[PDB]
Amino acid sequence: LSYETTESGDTAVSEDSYDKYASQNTNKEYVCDFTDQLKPTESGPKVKKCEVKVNEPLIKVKIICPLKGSVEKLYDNIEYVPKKSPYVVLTKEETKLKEKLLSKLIYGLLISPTVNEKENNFKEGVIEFTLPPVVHKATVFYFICDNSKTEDDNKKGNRGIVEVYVEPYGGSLKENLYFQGWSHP
Amino acid sequence: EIVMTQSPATLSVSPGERATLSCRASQSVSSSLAWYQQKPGQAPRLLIHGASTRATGIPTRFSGSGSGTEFTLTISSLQSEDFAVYYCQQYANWPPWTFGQGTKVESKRTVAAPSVFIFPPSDEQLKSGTASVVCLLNNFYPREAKVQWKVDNALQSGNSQESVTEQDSKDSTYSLSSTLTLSKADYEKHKVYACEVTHQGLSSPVTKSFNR
Amino acid sequence: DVQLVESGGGLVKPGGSLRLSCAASGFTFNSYTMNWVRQAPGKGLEWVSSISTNIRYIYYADSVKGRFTISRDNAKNSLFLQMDSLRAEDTAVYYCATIAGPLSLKGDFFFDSWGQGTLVTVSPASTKGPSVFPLAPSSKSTSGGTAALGCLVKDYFPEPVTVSWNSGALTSGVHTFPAVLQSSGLYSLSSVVTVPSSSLGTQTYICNVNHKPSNTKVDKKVEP
Repeated sequence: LSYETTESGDTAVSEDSYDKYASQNTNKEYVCDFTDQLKPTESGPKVKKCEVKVNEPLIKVKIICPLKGSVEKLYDNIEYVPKKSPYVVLTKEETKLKEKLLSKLIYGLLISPTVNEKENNFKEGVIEFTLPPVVHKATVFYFICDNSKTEDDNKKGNRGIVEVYVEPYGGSLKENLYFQGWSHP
Repeated sequence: EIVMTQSPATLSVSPGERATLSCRASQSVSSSLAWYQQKPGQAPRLLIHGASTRATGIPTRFSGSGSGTEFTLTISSLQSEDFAVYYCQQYANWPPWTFGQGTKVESKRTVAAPSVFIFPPSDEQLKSGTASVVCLLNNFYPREAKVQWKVDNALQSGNSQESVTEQDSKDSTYSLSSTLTLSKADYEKHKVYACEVTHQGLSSPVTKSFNR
Repeated sequence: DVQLVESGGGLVKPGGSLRLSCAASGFTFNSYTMNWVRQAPGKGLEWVSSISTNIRYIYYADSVKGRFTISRDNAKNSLFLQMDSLRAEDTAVYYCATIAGPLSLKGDFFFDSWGQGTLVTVSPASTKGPSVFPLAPSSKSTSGGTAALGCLVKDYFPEPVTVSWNSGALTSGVHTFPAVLQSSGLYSLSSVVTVPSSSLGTQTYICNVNHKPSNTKVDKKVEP
């Protein structure tokens, strides 16, 4: 009866004024921190887009989302999709973000189940995954932290999205005696 | 856009004493705040980043504190260089990075009365029909003063405009000029002109005049 | 020895355009986010534009986007702001500023170093040189052996002027006032100097007014 379900959806408000941001890259750790950036300030929601760009091996990606009731009155209607992040990510096919699995999407990808003694999930605020040494095809996937239904003092929150764009990296098959095969990972 | 309100508007404090300034935010900025110093006619100087981390090359008397909504910048023992306008800036919810409207700290000194001079219009200015009478209030403190113009013992409203100098580095004092500009026909029609000054350094409001 | 030299300011009528530049020296230019911040006369700081070290994340103030264009040249160590379709609100001194590091979603976006700014005046007035009038040191402008003399710098546009007395020989007792604009829409300024009344006749006192927007250099002498 209980089962894993798939879902669709990109936005709930007008767009094309996305306000892109790059991720904060601390030398191998790429971070999208939404703690102060989604608090309700302007009347009406403002979509904010963090952009992670990966063209090198073993990049850790950390995404921080504030919790429901983490601070009083500011996150009473926060939502995060997908719920099983980072095991489930959002991918765009028909301009709708449909739920797909990250281990099918990049082959050989490993997800630690505990980020820092707490569960690797948005229930604990922060998700975190490390990309493998070789990715063979370019891949884009998405996460959403929607505070745009929270309203305090007649001001609505923000819809933050994370776009992880992985370029192909890892080099050619030959002249890589370590990742080639016949004895290897 | 979250507003940064600075308090107070102007802060009068004697050199050597302690000055605390308050920045208040509409929404939490959560330690993403900076303090800048701007002496007049110059570029801003970065003082404190991160709301408690002093910038490099910044005196130790400046200290930052605060969280979320409320912040204080404190200069413990005040020096002559530190008389300036001070701005707080948040960098948490952006765009845009919003600034506060500034807090001017001024050098408190002992009360000084202005030297009041009056200058009649020059005859090169009387070539055109643009006669202007100038009242100078020199080297006074505080800057709160009230000037009024009496032409044949008649008060004027909106026929004159003032300008204050900013506070002098060496003696901590202000100077004000009030220019009354009228036509040459109004200048030659009336005969006596008086500048009436009310100020804290004077017991009674003082009047200085000239005729033709 | 970090240097940020702004250039390109001046007077433009409303609707026109202008291009400000900022030549930088003393640091590795390609690892700094460059910014423009403006200041109206008498008012506070307002950020207008910013460009990251990666020239993809450019940000404008809400009131100026669609009019302003920021650009960067990493080889020449230069920063550019094209200002088109200028309204009257845009009259301000514009400062070039640096932020250490690239521009992320969060963290450490404070202005590390600033330049000396350039003035941009938007007004439909033409450039006019000043009339320079004397303010004679009478015996009714004498307090205690100290007498004041001045020169009134009337009806000029736009700012600035620079006033010096006796080609810079007189520094003590000088108060050149900041300018105020009258109802005409032009500016008037009054520069005064206190002096001992004993030396009034013996030493001549001339004021040198310089209006570089019109290149009008006036030397006027005062006597009772």
